[PDB]
Amino acid sequence: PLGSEVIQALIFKDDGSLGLSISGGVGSSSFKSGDDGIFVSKIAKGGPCDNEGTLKIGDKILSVNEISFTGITHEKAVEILKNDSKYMVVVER
Amino acid sequence: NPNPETSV
Repeated sequence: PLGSEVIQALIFKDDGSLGLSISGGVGSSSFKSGDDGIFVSKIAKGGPCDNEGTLKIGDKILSVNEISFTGITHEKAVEILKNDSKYMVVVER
Repeated sequence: NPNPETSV
Protein backbone atom coordinates (compact mmCIF):
# COMPACT_ATOMS: atom_id res chain seq x y z
CA PRO A 1 0.00 0.00 0.00
CA LEU A 2 2.80 2.41 0.92
CA GLY A 3 5.35 0.59 -1.24
CA SER A 4 8.78 -0.24 0.12
CA GLU A 5 9.09 0.95 3.72
CA VAL A 6 12.51 1.54 5.28
CA ILE A 7 12.08 0.35 8.88
CA GLN A 8 14.64 0.41 11.70
CA ALA A 9 14.97 -1.81 14.77
CA LEU A 10 17.46 -2.08 17.64
CA ILE A 11 17.76 -5.65 18.94
CA PHE A 12 19.88 -6.90 21.84
CA LYS A 13 21.23 -10.43 21.76
CA ASP A 14 20.39 -13.17 24.25
CA ASP A 15 22.30 -16.45 24.43
CA GLY A 16 24.59 -15.42 21.58
CA SER A 17 21.64 -15.17 19.20
CA LEU A 18 19.40 -12.48 17.73
CA GLY A 19 16.42 -14.80 17.31
CA LEU A 20 16.04 -14.58 13.53
CA SER A 21 16.99 -16.84 10.63
CA ILE A 22 18.05 -15.38 7.29
CA SER A 23 17.84 -16.60 3.70
CA GLY A 24 19.21 -15.40 0.40
CA GLY A 25 22.38 -13.62 -0.61
CA VAL A 26 24.63 -13.13 -3.62
CA GLY A 27 25.55 -16.53 -4.99
CA SER A 28 22.49 -18.13 -3.37
CA SER A 29 19.02 -19.07 -4.54
CA SER A 30 16.91 -15.93 -4.29
CA PHE A 31 14.34 -15.68 -1.51
CA LYS A 32 12.12 -13.49 -3.72
CA SER A 33 11.87 -13.03 -7.46
CA GLY A 34 15.13 -11.82 -8.98
CA ASP A 35 16.17 -10.15 -5.72
CA ASP A 36 19.46 -11.07 -4.11
CA GLY A 37 19.56 -9.94 -0.50
CA ILE A 38 19.42 -11.03 3.12
CA PHE A 39 15.83 -11.74 4.18
CA VAL A 40 14.35 -12.48 7.59
CA SER A 41 13.01 -15.95 6.78
CA LYS A 42 12.17 -16.90 10.37
CA ILE A 43 11.69 -15.29 13.79
CA ALA A 44 12.13 -17.44 16.89
CA LYS A 45 9.10 -16.90 19.13
CA GLY A 46 10.11 -15.55 22.52
CA GLY A 47 13.52 -14.48 21.22
CA PRO A 48 15.02 -10.99 20.98
CA CYS A 49 13.79 -10.26 17.45
CA ASP A 50 10.30 -11.38 18.43
CA ASN A 51 10.22 -9.48 21.74
CA GLU A 52 11.27 -6.23 20.04
CA GLY A 53 8.37 -6.55 17.60
CA THR A 54 9.51 -4.26 14.78
CA LEU A 55 10.92 -6.73 12.24
CA LYS A 56 8.75 -9.18 10.32
CA ILE A 57 9.37 -12.21 8.13
CA GLY A 58 9.99 -11.33 4.49
CA ASP A 59 11.89 -8.09 5.12
CA LYS A 60 15.08 -7.47 3.15
CA ILE A 61 17.91 -6.56 5.53
CA LEU A 62 19.50 -3.37 4.19
CA SER A 63 21.95 -2.65 7.01
CA VAL A 64 23.23 -4.06 10.31
CA ASN A 65 25.08 -1.51 12.46
CA GLU A 66 25.67 0.54 9.30
CA ILE A 67 27.15 -2.50 7.52
CA SER A 68 25.58 -2.60 4.06
CA PHE A 69 23.98 -6.00 3.47
CA THR A 70 23.24 -5.22 -0.19
CA GLY A 71 25.43 -7.25 -2.53
CA ILE A 72 26.91 -9.51 0.15
CA THR A 73 26.86 -13.30 0.38
CA HIS A 74 24.78 -15.44 2.72
CA GLU A 75 27.94 -16.56 4.54
CA LYS A 76 29.09 -12.94 4.94
CA ALA A 77 25.76 -12.02 6.54
CA VAL A 78 26.01 -14.97 8.94
CA GLU A 79 29.62 -14.05 9.76
CA ILE A 80 28.57 -10.47 10.55
CA LEU A 81 25.45 -11.19 12.60
CA LYS A 82 27.55 -13.50 14.82
CA ASN A 83 30.07 -10.94 16.10
CA ASP A 84 28.76 -7.07 19.74
CA SER A 85 25.57 -7.16 21.82
CA LYS A 86 23.54 -4.42 20.08
CA TYR A 87 22.30 -4.67 16.49
CA MET A 88 20.76 -1.74 14.60
CA VAL A 89 19.03 -3.51 11.71
CA VAL A 90 17.54 -1.49 8.84
CA VAL A 91 15.19 -3.41 6.55
CA GLU A 92 12.86 -2.72 3.62
CA ARG A 93 9.28 -4.01 3.80
CA ASN B 1 22.07 -22.76 -6.43
CA PRO B 2 22.35 -23.19 -2.65
CA ASN B 3 19.21 -22.20 -0.73
CA PRO B 4 20.35 -21.91 2.89
CA GLU B 5 18.38 -20.77 5.92
CA THR B 6 20.82 -19.92 8.71
CA SER B 7 19.73 -19.36 12.31
CA VAL B 8 21.29 -16.17 13.68
